[PDB]
Amino acid sequence: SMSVKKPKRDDSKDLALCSMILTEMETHEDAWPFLLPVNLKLVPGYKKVIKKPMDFSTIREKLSSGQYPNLETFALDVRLVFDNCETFNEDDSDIGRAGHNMRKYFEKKWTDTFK
Ligand SMILES: Nc1nc2ccc(Cl)cc2s1
Ligand SMILES: Nc1nc2ccc(Cl)cc2s1
Repeated sequence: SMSVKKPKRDDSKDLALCSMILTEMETHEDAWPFLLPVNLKLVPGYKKVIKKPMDFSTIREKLSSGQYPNLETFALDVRLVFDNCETFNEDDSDIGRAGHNMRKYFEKKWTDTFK
């Protein structure tokens, strides 16, 4: 509360560390369904069903332009990619499987780096 703070966690490296994690996502061989925005004109239903589209290149652009206030807002966008994927894709598809794999991959890098 006012004049009462927890000890200050060092957050000066967070921007750089998030960039590294994102680089490792981008270079994963199962990254291909998530590298660019889903084409809202060539995929029937996507625009209407998925209210908040997100993809790695958009995350990269937001990261590089100071649009994430903190660590956590970055992780929310990453998770949004895989939540969107689960909403639109059957678990038993290549894209469905890519999503589960990538989420797992992310959550480990996340835990190892910050938790
Ligand atoms: N991340 C992605 N989600 C979808 C959903 C449908 C189709 Cl056709 C492609 C893709 S790529
Ligand atoms: N950004 C991407 N959009 C699509 C849409 C359809 C298929 Cl099959 C793959 C991809 S990757």
